Amino acid sequence: EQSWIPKIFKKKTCTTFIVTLCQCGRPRTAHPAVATVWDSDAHTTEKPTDAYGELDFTGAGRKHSNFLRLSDRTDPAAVYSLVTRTWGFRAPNLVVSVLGGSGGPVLQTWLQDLLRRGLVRAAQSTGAWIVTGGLHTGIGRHVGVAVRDHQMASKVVAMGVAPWGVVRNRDTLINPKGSFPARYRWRGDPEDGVQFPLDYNYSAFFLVDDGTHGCLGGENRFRLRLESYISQQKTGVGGTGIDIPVLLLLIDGDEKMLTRIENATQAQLPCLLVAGSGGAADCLAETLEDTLAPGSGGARQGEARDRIRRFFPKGDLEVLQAQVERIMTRKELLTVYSSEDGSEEFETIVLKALVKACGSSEASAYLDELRLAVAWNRVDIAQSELFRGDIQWRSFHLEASLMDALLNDRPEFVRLLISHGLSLGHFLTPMRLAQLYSAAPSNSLIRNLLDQAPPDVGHVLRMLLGKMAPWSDLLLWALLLNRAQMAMYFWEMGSNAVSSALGACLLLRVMARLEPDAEEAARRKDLAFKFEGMGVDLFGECYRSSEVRAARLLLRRCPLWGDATCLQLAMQADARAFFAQDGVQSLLTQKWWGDMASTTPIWALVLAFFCPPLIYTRLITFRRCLRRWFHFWGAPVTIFMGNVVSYLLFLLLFSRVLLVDFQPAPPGSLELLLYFWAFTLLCEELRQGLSGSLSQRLRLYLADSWNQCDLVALTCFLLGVGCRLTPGLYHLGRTVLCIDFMVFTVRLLHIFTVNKQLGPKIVIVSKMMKDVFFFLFFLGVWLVAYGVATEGLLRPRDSDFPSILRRVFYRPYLQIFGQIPQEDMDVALMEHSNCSSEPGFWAHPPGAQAGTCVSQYANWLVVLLLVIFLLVANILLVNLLIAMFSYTFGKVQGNSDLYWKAQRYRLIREFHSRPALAPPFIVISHLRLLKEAERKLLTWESVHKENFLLARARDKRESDSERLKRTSQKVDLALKQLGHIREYEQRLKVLER
Ligand SMILES: [Ca+2]
Ligand SMILES: [Ca+2]
Repeated sequence: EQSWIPKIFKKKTCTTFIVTLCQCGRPRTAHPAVATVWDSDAHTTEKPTDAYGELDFTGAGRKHSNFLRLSDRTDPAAVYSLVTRTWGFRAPNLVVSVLGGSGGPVLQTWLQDLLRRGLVRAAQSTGAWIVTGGLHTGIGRHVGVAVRDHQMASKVVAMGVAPWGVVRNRDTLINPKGSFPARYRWRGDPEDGVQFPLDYNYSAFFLVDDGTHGCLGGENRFRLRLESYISQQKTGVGGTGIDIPVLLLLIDGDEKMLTRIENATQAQLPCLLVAGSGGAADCLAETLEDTLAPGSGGARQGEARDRIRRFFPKGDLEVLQAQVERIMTRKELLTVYSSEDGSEEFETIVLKALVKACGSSEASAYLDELRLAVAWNRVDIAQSELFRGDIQWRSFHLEASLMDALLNDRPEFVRLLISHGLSLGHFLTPMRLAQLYSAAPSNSLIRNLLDQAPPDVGHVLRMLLGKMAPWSDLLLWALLLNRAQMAMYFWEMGSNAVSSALGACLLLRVMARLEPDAEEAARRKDLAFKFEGMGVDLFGECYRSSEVRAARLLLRRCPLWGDATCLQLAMQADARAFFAQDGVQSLLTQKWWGDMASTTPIWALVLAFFCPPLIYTRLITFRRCLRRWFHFWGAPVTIFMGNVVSYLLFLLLFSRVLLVDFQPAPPGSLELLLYFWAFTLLCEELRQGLSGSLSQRLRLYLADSWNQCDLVALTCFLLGVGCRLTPGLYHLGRTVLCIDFMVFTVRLLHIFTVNKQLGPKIVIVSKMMKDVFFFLFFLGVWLVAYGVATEGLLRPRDSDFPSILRRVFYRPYLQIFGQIPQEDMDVALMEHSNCSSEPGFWAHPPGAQAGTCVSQYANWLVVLLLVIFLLVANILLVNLLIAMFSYTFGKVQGNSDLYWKAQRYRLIREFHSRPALAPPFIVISHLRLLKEAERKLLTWESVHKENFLLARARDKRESDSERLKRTSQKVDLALKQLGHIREYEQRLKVLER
């Protein structure tokens, strides 16, 4: 699989001998028989490489480390092609060449923290490369341990170049046919100062061969050539890609490092220097700090720095000064990274260095910098540098960046790119949308839905909602992928803003209910709440602007979201806060009163209902006569009042029949009328269920508690009729009909839900069930204990299971409500008599169900138990229940009010489609049963949304915190200008004298 590797690469040997010890490092005794000044290329022999393979470090590791030995005189193009194609390494978006000596086995804690936190994280984020020394020493060791720490805390392709000869255990790497299995003794016990082990954190190794036993600086030429070639290469895909930025990071160093950085600046490579690193690196930082310092008093400052910031050797020599001057001749390329007391953030510094290194008006040269800015989450640097207006951009130049920002969840970046005159409509294509949807994160819920379902999002939406403009598509994609800021921005640019917000809330809630992550669902619910709040604010502003237009058209309309009104969307989403606002409540009241004025008094309505001619007077404010009659009798409130009156009459008839007319004889006229009335009620309930996708509407109808109560009442009535008509089940029928009448009477509580001050009371009463159950359980346990103890102590002689159960449960239960049979428990209140032959003394209670006679061995204990039971039950439990009720009532007032306001719409919709006749007469009604304006309204809504967003932005900018930020920036700019003025004044004073 590596046949061409020995052919396209070469290895260098010592060949000639140039002295007992050569400059080549190989002794004359072990020297080729072919044996002034040694020459790297003239005194060497080229041979095929015999050290390539994949290293597998013993112990922990990835079992994959491509190692290659190549001669110094090799074109970097072949090496780069080998890495990109044969080894499968992806084209890097960035190459960072960390350089320096870093004398000392350990480095500063702040420096190591900066390395690990900035460089490795940035490389992981952008998929960069880190090219360092391929040895376990100094900066190579530091970057290796930083990469290891980052890896174990989560990959990063951190390569390494090392000279051939300074590598320990080079004997095990030789296999001409391939070293794919390779064991390396990196943990070797012997230690030496000339050969170093290879780090186990590097993905690849390039062993530069120069025909020496091992030295330093022999890989510098190949390193620089590789960096320069990579700097002039595209990110794969041939010429369709963009250039690969290359940056050099220098930490400490020596004269060799100074020559390296000078050559790199000559080769037009951006460089980055860290302040505080040490010698040979802080010298450049101090020189940049001086900047255009005057020669007078600064000419000797160079020698001063060379003597204080560098070692005494070569400090007096001016060759170092010449190198410094050559470096400063091209100071534009390189920059200095201020420590800033451990900033641990240098992505902005890298972006600034890269943007200042190019210096070209063409936008093609800044594509790599824009991609790096998009990969990171900093937008101020990109806007200030790339989008300063000097660079002329284009839609096709920004399309790839927009795609990358969308895929990588960069909301500020997509906002900025769209803001810069980008045609979104022409940008979006079906293939791009398919890519966006395929960019789902791993095995997410949306990914599962896509797999179950060419995006084919219509099927997913139909299966989620029920199935009963690029901005909309982008909003749907963001909601499906759960991107909060993306969804917010897309909604801000939408057309049907209120409907979009309500549908977004519905979709987020229904997907959170379906999401098994148990943590992403919380974020979905939070985003749904945010969208609901935005919709509430927007609709409130629209209603305050024009009540009629908003209330009429904006809600009662069918958009393209689901072909359902906004009220229906809110009801499905259970957006209680949407119904809580005053505009929605006013619209609901207007619909509830129909064609009648919402200010019509209740007594006037009752008088009109009981006096039909009264509707043709000034009492009620709204052919003409028939129209008025149908308007009055079709209003939902009148339907509700008629239904209430009919239900009261039905209950009265039921009570009359059950109490008087219910006889074992065949049913009379009134009983038949009651049967017909119940049949009509059943027909009405069936109509409600069937017309409330048969299964979906049926289960929606069954979801209401009142509908369940009606169904169970009708079932009980049917069972009662069946038992009554049975020849031998009259009593059972009567009993079950009594229970059914109780259920029908309990059904009457639905009336109070209409009243504004009573519905929340009903909701709170419904919520009191937890406290009720707790009290019931505690009371049941205490009753069981006390009853069993008292029954055991008394020892009544009845000993009958029904009587035992009575004396254990029923009597102590009645003792709670003041029914205390003292004469049945206290022996002192009952006469003594002989009843049983059992030993002891017995007394005869006067009660009928208290037993024939009870024991009187320890009756003071019975009295004490009675006292304790009375205390506990009648005081402690009752007061605890009262306290719990008070606490619950105080706690859930607002939630109950919101729930009532939400269900008010459901009630109004239920009574909007009910037949206009009463249930007794509903049989005949059942038998009879069986553009420019839209665009103007949307423009008005969009204008109001824009005004709301502008007002919110103005409020945010006018806040105290933002004002403090702005004044701090102003003070900083003033200080900078004052420093410039001080320098100018000093220069002018120097020149004048
Ligand atoms: Ca560039
Ligand atoms: Ca019903």
